[PDB]
Amino acid sequence: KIPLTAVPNQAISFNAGSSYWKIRLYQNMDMMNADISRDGVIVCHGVRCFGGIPLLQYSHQYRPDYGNFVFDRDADWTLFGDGINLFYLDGAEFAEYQALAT
Amino acid sequence: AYIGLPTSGAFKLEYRVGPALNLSPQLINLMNDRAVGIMPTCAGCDVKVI
Amino acid sequence: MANYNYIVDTGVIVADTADVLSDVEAEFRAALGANINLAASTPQGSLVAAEAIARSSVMRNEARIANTINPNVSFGTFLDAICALMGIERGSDLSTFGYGVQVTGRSQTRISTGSRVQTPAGAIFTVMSDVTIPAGGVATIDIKSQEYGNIPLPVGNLIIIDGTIGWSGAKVIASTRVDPGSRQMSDAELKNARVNRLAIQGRNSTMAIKAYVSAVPNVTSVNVIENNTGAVQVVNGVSFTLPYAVWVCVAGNPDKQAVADALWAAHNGGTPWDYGATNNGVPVDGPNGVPVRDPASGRKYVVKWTTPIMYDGYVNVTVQQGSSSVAPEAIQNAVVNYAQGKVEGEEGLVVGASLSAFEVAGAIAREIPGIYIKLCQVACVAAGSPAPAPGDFTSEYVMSAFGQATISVGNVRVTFV
Amino acid sequence: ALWAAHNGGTPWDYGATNNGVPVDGPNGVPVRDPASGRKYVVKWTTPIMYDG
Amino acid sequence: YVNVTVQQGSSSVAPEAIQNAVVNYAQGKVEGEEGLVVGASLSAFEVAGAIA
Amino acid sequence: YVNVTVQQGSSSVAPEAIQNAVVNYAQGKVEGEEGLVVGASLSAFEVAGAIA
Repeated sequence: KIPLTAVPNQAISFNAGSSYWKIRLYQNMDMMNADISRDGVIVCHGVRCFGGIPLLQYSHQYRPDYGNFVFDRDADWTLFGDGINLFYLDGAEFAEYQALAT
Repeated sequence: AYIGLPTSGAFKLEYRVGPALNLSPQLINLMNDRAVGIMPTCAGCDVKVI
Repeated sequence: MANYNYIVDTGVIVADTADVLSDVEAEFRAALGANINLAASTPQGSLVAAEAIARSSVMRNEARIANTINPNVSFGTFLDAICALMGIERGSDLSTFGYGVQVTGRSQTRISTGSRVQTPAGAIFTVMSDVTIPAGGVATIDIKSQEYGNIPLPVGNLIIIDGTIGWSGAKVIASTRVDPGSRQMSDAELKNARVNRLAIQGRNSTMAIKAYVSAVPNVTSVNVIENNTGAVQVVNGVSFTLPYAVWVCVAGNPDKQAVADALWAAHNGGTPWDYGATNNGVPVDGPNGVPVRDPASGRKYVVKWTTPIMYDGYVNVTVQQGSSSVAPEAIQNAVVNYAQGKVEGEEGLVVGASLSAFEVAGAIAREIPGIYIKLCQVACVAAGSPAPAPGDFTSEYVMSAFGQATISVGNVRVTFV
Repeated sequence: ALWAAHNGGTPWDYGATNNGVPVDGPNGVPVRDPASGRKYVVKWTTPIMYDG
Repeated sequence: YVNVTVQQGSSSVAPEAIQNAVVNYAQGKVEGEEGLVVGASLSAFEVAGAIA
Repeated sequence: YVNVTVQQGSSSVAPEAIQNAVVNYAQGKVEGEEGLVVGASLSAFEVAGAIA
């Protein structure tokens, strides 16, 4: 579970799952958007945030053995720290969750 | 109205078209062939349109 | 010059308005003079503001629609991606009714948009203004406020906004009842419709048959095999050249037609069903399973299946009580529960599944330890036959694919040697 | 993968003596099935390596 | 001396796992069966039934 | 006069499209191609590349 705060545009850095991540969250028109980067190399730009579906879409991105991120509900920067969270799942349990998805 | 009960033979398929659709025979002519691939199909089968 | 290539291989980069505003100010300073006044009041400052707003707005608008044919997006475009397969929208109705009941005074008018309430406190509004006959009964038209599939409890209503000398908004069964669609599928259960459709489409005939016929209620087990030749590979299916063989086992099959509907839901468009050479399982009905024509605007078809041949097996046990007390009927119940398959890890005596006294002894061992088992032997015989002789018991019994075994409480006999 | 993408009765076929070398002699024995049955048939070949 | 003839089962059970089953029953580490003591009636039913 | 034999494959294209493409190639709309200047022999391989 990643710490967040109530600001319309921020960036949090952390070292989780034996990898170094940098994430960005910013409001764009109606929905949120996210920028994800690993090891200093950008991964993807502007992934829309939705409740229950993972942020990293593509196999060459999320893992041979890395993790992935899911928002429990739709993002709203006035609610962070109260009812809306961002969680990190390492490879084994993330693959288990993809199995559970269908 | 009567229907073609048997369609005798495994892996043989056809289709039946009414007058209400008023579908042009040009479409029927072009939708038989496999070089376009615009029709459901299954292995072993040959498909007609009428 | 201050332009950026914010569209790259990775995606779209959305800047912050401080940066674009600085770039626009630089552009206008280069246009006019390096010592210009750019504030809110001055006209060129208003031009700067207009230009910055336009640029940031267009960039954000492009960025929002960057990646859309992925099934994550929403709000219309996602609806098109859905209806490329199947999907409906709108569905925002309200249960407008007819034939109300109004008992009021004489020759008086009920003003429109009167408020009507019913027992769990839901608000309903009348539609058309109407007068009252001197007898004291007329009909109105109702509608709610929220666009929901509301259900009215059949009770006399209550008055929220009161007209003059007019009371008792009451029910009637003669009222036409309209069930409204209420915004059923907004954004996320469309994804679940996609998931279900993809899962349905993924399977083959064997997987689809197994899951679909397992989906009917009270079913126990289903064994499906495919001849793949005009010979005998596992069972003598030589009726047709390339049939599919279906055996369905059940504890009674409360719904005969349900299994036929399930079989119809899984048909492969090029294969027959008829199987067996009068030696396999006896089908429920000879020529056809008399289906229902088609749930989706279709005609009448036929489909065939068969059920396994029932059997019943006798088990003997010789046992020493040991150093504790064990009830015999308890042991018999344990064996029967193992036979039904209620113990986790073992599927049970399903269609085409043999039985051996080693498995019964294992069931006893798991269910009740602290017991010494001398000998356990098993036998089988066709359904209804009298008790066979002592010589008919064997260590293991092999069973045909269309055969199914049954064990009863009094069938088992124990000996406390 | 091959057994999971077919559904017909007997679509498997070795071509002839004029074809790519079969990978296995009689069959390919796809042991397990979703129905738990012990069905065993898979037939496929490999190409002929030419040179241009 | 114990011998058994087993089918392939439902899971990939290694043949080395079944050996450790009967050794515990002889040593009496299972819950319910006392073990191999004086006058212990070595039986195939008490053993091969308890391995499951 | 140029004649070309082509298989449509899975995405058929207009004959008029091919003729217009080759014709406006003949003057060299594409980068690096000067066209049918005086004394410049034309080759079917070059038209194949233009199609390519």
